[PDB]
Order: sequence, then structure tokens, then C-alpha cells
Amino acid sequence: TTIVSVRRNGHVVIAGDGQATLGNTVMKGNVKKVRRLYNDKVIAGFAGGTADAFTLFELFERKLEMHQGHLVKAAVELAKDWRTDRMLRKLEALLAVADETASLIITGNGDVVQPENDLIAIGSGGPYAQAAARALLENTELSAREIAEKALDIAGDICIYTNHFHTIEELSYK
Amino acid sequence: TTIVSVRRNGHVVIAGDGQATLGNTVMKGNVKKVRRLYNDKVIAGFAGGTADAFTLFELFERKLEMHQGHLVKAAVELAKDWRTDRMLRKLEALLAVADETASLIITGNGDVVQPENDLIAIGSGGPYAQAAARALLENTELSAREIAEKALDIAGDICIYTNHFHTIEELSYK
Amino acid sequence: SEMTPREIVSELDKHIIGQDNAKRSVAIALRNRWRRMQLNEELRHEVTPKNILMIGPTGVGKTEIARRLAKLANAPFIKVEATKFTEKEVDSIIRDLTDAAVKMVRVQAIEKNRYRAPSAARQAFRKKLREIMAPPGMEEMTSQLQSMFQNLLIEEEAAKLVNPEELKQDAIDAVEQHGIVFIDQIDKICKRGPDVSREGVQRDLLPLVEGCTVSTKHGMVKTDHILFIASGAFQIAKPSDLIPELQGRLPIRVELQALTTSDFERILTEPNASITVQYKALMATEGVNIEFTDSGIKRIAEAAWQVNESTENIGARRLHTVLERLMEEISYDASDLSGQNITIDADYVSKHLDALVADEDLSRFIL
Ligand SMILES: Nc1ncnc2c1ncn2[C@@H]1O[C@H](COP(=O)(O)OP(=O)(O)O)[C@@H](O)[C@H]1O
Repeated sequence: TTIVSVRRNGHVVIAGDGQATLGNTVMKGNVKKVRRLYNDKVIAGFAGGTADAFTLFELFERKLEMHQGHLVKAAVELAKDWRTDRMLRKLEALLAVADETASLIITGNGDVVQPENDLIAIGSGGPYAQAAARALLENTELSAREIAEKALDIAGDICIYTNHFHTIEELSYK
Repeated sequence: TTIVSVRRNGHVVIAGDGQATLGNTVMKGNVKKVRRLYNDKVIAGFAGGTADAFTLFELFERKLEMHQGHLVKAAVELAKDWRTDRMLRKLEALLAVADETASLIITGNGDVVQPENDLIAIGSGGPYAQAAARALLENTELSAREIAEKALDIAGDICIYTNHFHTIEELSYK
Repeated sequence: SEMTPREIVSELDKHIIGQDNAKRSVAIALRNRWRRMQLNEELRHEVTPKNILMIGPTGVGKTEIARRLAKLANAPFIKVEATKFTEKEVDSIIRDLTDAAVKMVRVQAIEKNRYRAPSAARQAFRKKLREIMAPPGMEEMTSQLQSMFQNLLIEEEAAKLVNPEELKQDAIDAVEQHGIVFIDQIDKICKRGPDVSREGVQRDLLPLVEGCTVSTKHGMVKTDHILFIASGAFQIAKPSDLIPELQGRLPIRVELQALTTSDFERILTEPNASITVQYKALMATEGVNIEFTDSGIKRIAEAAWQVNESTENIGARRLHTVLERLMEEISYDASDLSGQNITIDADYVSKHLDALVADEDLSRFIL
């Protein structure tokens, strides 16, 4: 699994593969690991069980309603409830989320993190994509969509658990 | 255990073996892992404890009655309560179900999945059956029944946990 | 009333559309009432009402059958939610039924006293003429104490003509003989395997159907021959989940079918005082004349069916929310449109609704 997020020129994207591995076999190659949230104002991705994220994403939208859509404050409240609830603590996933404000990562340990250039790369192939995205972001004028696309394909060629099936959700704010 | 589902030419089937393994021994070779539901309009299979599936099947018919037999929406409500309820969370099984609309998989993680060609293959020998069914479906004009039958026999020759006792429930809609 | 079962169903067809099996079932129970009175002294005590259990999704007319039935027989009627007692005493069912029977026989007594309520100069003028604070449980008690303390021409004549001792004794006989009770959503008190509290409500309701006596300020009422009509979707639980003492007290069972798009088309027009007829008279009050095309009525029924299939199926109740959303512009301008004839064609229906029905996220709020 690999998920990338790039922000550039008033645009932010989230891209992820569709491979689902069971042991040494591929279970499904067209998984949709990226989706939109909070009435199309927020994009998000997840590395882990599909229903684990659907549970966390729904509660995250409820945290946004209590906080008027504030991304950071709602992300902490989600991370606080994630570690705290005996039922939510059983969940195992790596969340990635972004809006026009900023991009950040959410983990099951309750750690909320915003990478240096809002450059998120998670999953088994995350570190692969992160180095490809870092190279293009500094040495090219490519748009955030072009970087996340090419970086995800590179991670698919390298990671055995990542394929070339792609799903993207761009957000333009300019 | 291996269970296959194929859909072709207005027909959809579900086939499963009858082997029940206890450690390194065979406990029962004529297990009926396939049955019909919702007044003969739905076919389903299960890989796991027999009683765990009977419980999930009955509740699945309840969700179908609330949703007027809609397969997808009832599958989400079943996967919703499966992960949620402290009682149902203890159940461990892999459900497969299909109607004339579509075929899909249900898991104890709450994940609902529809395979690419509605081609389901679950159990310990699932990957072996998916390899054979994928070959025949693209290279032959064989009916869905002949594909699921031959694919399950090949999975039984390979998987030590799968035998050649078979149970099938076809649904014709044309 | 001496109406035969077919005469009962024929009258119910004037309001309820289809669901004939439920109409036939209630007609049998009401006909046994008249059949019991013709029996000898012994059999009248042994025979007990054939209580009915309606089964089906919400909004298919389970209540309207019970309402029109009690309105057809001029019988006292009450609807109760079985879940209300999961947290009031069950005996309140008979009390409120009598209070409704009292007001029923009382306003009916005024009707008998209403019409009761010469020189040439006599006819000429005749032509020109034409504090006590209590907790909520005893609030009704302190009412009676306050009315007792206060005690210690249409009004004076109707009070002079009425017989208050007769109206109170009659309402009891109207309840003991002709009474009807509707217990909605009885399926929700069945065991889900709360089961103690759910089945505990079933035990508390048991004496009311097994024949018991309930005290009331209006008098002592007996629940022996009262008819009861329970209802429930029974999608979660089944009637077999009811306690055995309760299953035997509901001899008649019936399943109401889900309404179709054609039924919605009929419900909008055919029933007497149908909702479409209601707004036609309402817009007539403003001097406006509305007319619905058969294609317009068709797409309205098609619109309500889509919302029930898209999100949640609420039965024929969806027709109410849709129709008011369609006529909202006319109902507001109806004052300024006096003297105009407005037509609700298929294009008018698609103009005000298709934009809404297309968005399921909005349909969960507006419709
Ligand atoms: N067969 C029918 N004929 C006419 N109107 C109906 C019919 N079924 C439902 N309706 C309308 O829909 C509503 C049904 O609500 P109700 O009968 O109280 O729900 P339930 O049937 O679930 O108890 C009523 O307001 C009634 O006007």
C-alpha cells in the first residue's frame, strides 16, 4: 500500500494504489483507498482495513462539524478518541487527510503530524513515494497532480505490496 | 476451505467444498458450506464455523427485509453491526453472497468488496480457485456453473484444506 | 351496527386503498360483535373478541383501517405506542379510552339537545333575529379537587337537558361492549435474542386482554370484551417471539402488502377527502382552481416511490411531504392568484421536484 499527498500552486492532491495483499497473494487490485469528505471540502486516504477507515472517516467528519470544519483541531480530537476508546484502539490504520489549509497524518498512537512541505507518503510504499516526490518537487515545476501520479507509479514498481491502479482526489483553492 | 462464485450469461453460482479440518485431521468431509437465502432469491457461502455463518445469514435476511432485498445496502448494515456489536465481533468467518444484481464479499473487519468481474474466491484455497476461474472465464465460453465446478476441483487438488465434495446453488435471471 | 363483513369492507374502500385482507379481517372481528349479542346468556361470557395482529412496513394503512373502523362503528378509539411503557402504568389505556368515550357520548348528547336549543309581532322579531400545585401524576386529581371546590342560554339549557349520570354510565357500556384499542409497533417489545423490560411490558398488557378490571374516575371498567389491534413491521422479531399467553390472545393474523406506485396514484385521488382534493378545496378558498392531470398524478406517485427506494421507505407518508413541496409556491401565491385556474401538469411536477429527487443528500432533509 502507498498513499501520496502533494500541495503546490493552490492545489492539493491525494493518490493511492489499489492493491490489497493477503500474505503472499493479491486479494484485490482495484481498491479505492482515496475518497472525499465533509461535503467535498476535504480529501483523505487510508492504509489498512477499508472499514477501519470508513469508521474513522465518519467520526472525523463529526469532529469537523463540532469544530466548524477546522482540520487540525478535529484531527486531534479524532486522535484523542482513537487512542482512548477501547473499541477504537483495536483499529489499525494510517490516515492521511488534507484541505485548503494544510495537510497532516493521523495514527493509531494518537500522533498528529504535518510533514515539512505538507508532503505525506504513507503505507508500505510510502517512503518510496516520498523520495520520488521530494526529487520532483524541488527540481521540476510539475503540478501536484503530476508529482503524486509519477511518484505513486515509482512506488508501485518498487513496493511488492503496491500496484499501479490509481485513485486521485484533487482540491483547488488557488 | 474454498468457495467460488461466477456470473455469466444471466447466471450466477456459488460453490464450496465440504472439508472441515481439525489441526492436521479431517473432521467432516460433507459440510454444506453453501445455502439459499431470502426466499430463494439469494445464494450465499461461508468459510468458517458453521454456527457463526448461520447467525450472520439470519441477520443478513433481516437487513434485506429492512432494505427491500437490496443486496449492497443490507451488506453494509451487516458489516456495520458485525464490527460494532461486542457479540458479533467475536465471530470469525468469511461470507460470500450474490443475487441477480451483483456479487460481493463480507468480512469480520466490516469490509464489503465486489470483485472485478463479480468473481469471488475465498477460503484457504481461494487464491488457487481464482487463478483457475480467471483462466477459463477469459479463454472459454463455459457457463458459470462449469467454471466454478472445475475451479473448485483444482483448488481441492492443491489446497490440503479443501476436498472434492461440492455444494452449488445456481441463480438464473437472464 | 348490523353491517355485514362485505358492507364493512365496502365502506373501508372509500378511505383505504387495497389491503383487502386486512379489511376482511377487521370486518370479521366487528361482525362477531353483533353475532355475540344474538347468543344466549352462557355463550356471551365464553366468547371473547378475536383480536387482530397487523404485520407490514410502516405507512401502509395499518392505523387508518383501525381508525376508520372505530369511526365506522362510532366506537371509542385510542392508539398507543407499546414502547411508551419501557420506561406510565398500562391501566392508563382504559382510562384514556373512557375519557375519549365520555367526550364522544357527550358531544353526541349535545347533538340531541342542539335542535331543541305565534303572534304576528312575535314572528316579525323572530325574522329580524335570524391554585393547587401537585406532581404530574396527580395533576388530574387536583383538577377534580379544584372543580369540587368551585362547585362548593345554550349552556344552561344543554345542562338542563343533559343527564350527567347517564352520560357517564353510557360511556362505560360503550367501552365494555364496543371499545377498540390499537397498540402500534408491538414488534419492538419482543425479545431480541432489555428483553426483561420488553417482555415485562407484554406481561403488564396481559390482564387487559385476558379480561381484568381497571378503575377509573369515570367508573369501574372491565376489559373482557374490548377489541385490540396490535401492529408491527416484525422485520427484526417475529410474532412467535411474543409470550405464549399473548400469542393465544391474538387469534387473527394478517400481513399488509407494501404499496406500489399504482397504489400511490390511487391514494392521491380515489379515497374520499384525498389529499389532492384537500388542497383543491384549500386553493378554492383563495379563489384559485387547481387541477391535476393524470400524468401529473403519475409523476407525483413516481416521485414518492423514488425517495422511498433511494434512502428510506416511509410508505404512503412520503406522498404528504412531496405534495406539499410541490404546491408550496402556489399555496403562498394563492392570495394573489384569486380567480385563476392553475393546472398541475407533468411538466409542473418535474419542474418543482426532479431537481430535488435527483439529490439524495437533499432528499433526506427537504422530503
Ligand atoms: N391503503 C391505503 N389507502 C389510503 N391511504 C393510505 C393507505 N395506506 C396508507 N395510507 C396513508 O398513509 C398513512 C398511513 O399511516 P398509518 O396507517 O398510520 O401507518 P401504518 O399503516 O404503518 O400504521 C395514512 O395517513 C394514510 O392516509
